[PDB]
Amino acid sequence: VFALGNNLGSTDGYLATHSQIATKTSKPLLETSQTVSVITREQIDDTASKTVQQAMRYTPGIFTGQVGASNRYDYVVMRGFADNSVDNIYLDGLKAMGDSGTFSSMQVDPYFLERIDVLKGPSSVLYGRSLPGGLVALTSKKPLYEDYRQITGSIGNMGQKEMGFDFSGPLDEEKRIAYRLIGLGKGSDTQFDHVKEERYAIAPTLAIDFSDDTTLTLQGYLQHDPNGGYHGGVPADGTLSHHNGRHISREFFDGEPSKDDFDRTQRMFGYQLEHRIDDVWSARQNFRYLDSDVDLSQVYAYGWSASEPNKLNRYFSGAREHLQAYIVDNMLQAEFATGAARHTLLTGLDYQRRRTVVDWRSGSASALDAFNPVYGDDAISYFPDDNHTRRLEQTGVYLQDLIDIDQWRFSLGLRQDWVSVTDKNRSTGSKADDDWEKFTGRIGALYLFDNGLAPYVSYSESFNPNAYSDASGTPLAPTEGKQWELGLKFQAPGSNSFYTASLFHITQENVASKEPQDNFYTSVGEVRSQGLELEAHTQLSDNLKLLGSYTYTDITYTKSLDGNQGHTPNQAPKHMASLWADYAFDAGPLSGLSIGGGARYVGETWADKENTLRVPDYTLVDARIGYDLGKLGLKGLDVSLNANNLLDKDYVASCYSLDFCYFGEKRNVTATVNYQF
Ligand SMILES: CCCCCCCCOCCOCCOCCOCCO
Ligand SMILES: CCCCCCCCO[C@@H]1O[C@H](CO)[C@@H](O)[C@H](O)[C@H]1O
Ligand SMILES: CCCCCCCCO[C@@H]1O[C@H](CO)[C@@H](O)[C@H](O)[C@H]1O
Ligand SMILES: [N+]
Ligand SMILES: [N+]
Ligand code: NA
Repeated sequence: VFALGNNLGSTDGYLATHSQIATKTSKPLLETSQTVSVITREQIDDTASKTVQQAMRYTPGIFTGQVGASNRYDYVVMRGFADNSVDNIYLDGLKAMGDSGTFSSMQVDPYFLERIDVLKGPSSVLYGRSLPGGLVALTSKKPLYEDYRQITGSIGNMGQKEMGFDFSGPLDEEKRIAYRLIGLGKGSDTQFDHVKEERYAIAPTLAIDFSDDTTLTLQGYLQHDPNGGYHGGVPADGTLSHHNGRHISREFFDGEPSKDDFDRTQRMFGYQLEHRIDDVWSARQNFRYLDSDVDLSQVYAYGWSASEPNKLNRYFSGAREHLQAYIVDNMLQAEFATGAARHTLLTGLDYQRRRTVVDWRSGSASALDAFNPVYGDDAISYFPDDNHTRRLEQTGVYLQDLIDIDQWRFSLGLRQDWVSVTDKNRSTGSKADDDWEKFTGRIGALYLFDNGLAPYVSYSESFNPNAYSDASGTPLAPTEGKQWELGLKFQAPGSNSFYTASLFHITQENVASKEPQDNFYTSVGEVRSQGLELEAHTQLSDNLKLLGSYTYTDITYTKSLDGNQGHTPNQAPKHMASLWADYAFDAGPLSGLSIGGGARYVGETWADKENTLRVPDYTLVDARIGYDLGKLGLKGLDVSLNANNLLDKDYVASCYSLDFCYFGEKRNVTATVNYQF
């Protein structure tokens, strides 16, 4: 049992029944007055999703192409909110604790995950600092109480290789103590020349039941990325149009080898303490400590040469970053009735503390020819170094009541945050400080008809520290999100099908804004995003599965001083849609055989804020083939073949600006062997 901080429920194929992402306590999706999606392990495997970001490509209201084919960082753009998207990720109920002002953003490998939950819209009432589009919660694999061993091996195009193991089971005869150990070695060249991706990782977990009332789970996670793939972009000039010839830049071009490093080491440890005091009272403590090192050397293009026509100007970023982060969450929950109302009453206290020590380097590099490049001119003319020590502290006190009365399901939430942010410039000695407090609230109401139909309304709020400063150096007031949401959910009792529609209106306040010829940013900007998301999980035939999604997003700068008032942010398609299907045969000569595939539509988008050039829309096809060799007398050994972007479309996924456009991933072919015993 133990609802507190756990999803529970069941999962079948691609469909989960319950989640805790919106409640911090197990609640059926059908009875939750928020838009929640769950991506199961199976879905992650079936679509051959290599990253958390790619796992999200069949979920509505999420755009997955912020830096195109890059896999260095997880960019999950929700309801159109691309800024600070890298900070959307929670792991096991706790913020990842990276610093989106630095290069020190963490990445969790999907191999270690049981599920991915997605919460749309402002959600600070239970989490604190966060973005107005929503948040993502990763649930790691946990120790199983029966023996489970799996070895996995994979090989594909682009020099893709991966090997992993996954071992779990009990350690005593009474099954009160259990362990899990997951390992991973993997690598890939990219579609990009002179680029490499490489990762090694291990995660030990240990669960100990003390009594019927207490479980303690201890977790470690150690990950080393000696190479971080590609994190570059090139001008719209030679990608969305020709440049100086029919010359268009290849989907394979680079910056400078011999000065191309990205080394990221992540060391996490934590525990989850679950104690039931009563059938009424339960308590939980989630704790995670993170220590990471990032080392970066990157020469990159910035515009065309004014001198040499088919050459790009290049610049250099270098970084040595050490991040230390503590997060704890303390929860107390009472479940009780007051006459005809059932209350699930949660009070909590959470604490985040982060310290980032950064040494930044910058300079100018040699110009490079975009078509037919000559490498080896790696001399840099360095600019003044920039060294900082960044600190962030957040203390939150929150209270929630989930009230069930008759068919009504109500949600009431209140939270108070104290945030302290420091920036010491170690090059100049100057120190910026800022302390403030924010209240946030949420009210939700849902009606559960006994046919499985649930309409609902929700009001929700968020805040996030402002990335920009008055430029007098103090940070600006934190941004604020406010959402009204109307939704409809449907599950047919008994059916493994689930349908939802979500209508949303989000306002983001205090966004930084300035006149183009102004020095000082000011916090008077405003962004509004409204739209509709439709999502369907359909089961038929006992062996045909289906996923469908449609998204409409109207996001606008409703208030700006920069001359882009009324405009639509770049990287925000008005329309997206997807569909996936998987057919298995369980009887006949084709037994143990699986076939699946799907398609993904991303509407046209703006290349630039100033809305002067469009990035073409695109439709991509994914396919898979699998076979359980168990049917041939090889028990627990099965084989998969995957292909994403099957038609191998060469396209620009998105652009950060007219100077930085990103190529989508080329065809990815993958073949995997899994062995249980
Ligand atoms: C009933 C009061 C509160 C509940 C509000 C939820 C209503 C959500 O509306 C969904 C209506 O859209 C259904 C679309 O079905 C066909 C697809 O067409 C959509 C293309 O624009
Ligand atoms: C679907 C119902 C929409 C109601 C129309 C909005 C009326 C004013 O909206 C108000 O906004 C305030 C701050 O954003 C909140 O504190 C209030 O709860 C809300 O009533
Ligand atoms: C998507 C269905 C919900 C209807 C949206 C209600 C209208 C927007 O909501 C209201 O808008 C006002 C002006 O933007 C704000 O001042 C209020 O805080 C906000 O509650
Ligand atoms: N930076
Ligand atoms: N620069
Ligand atoms: Na756009």
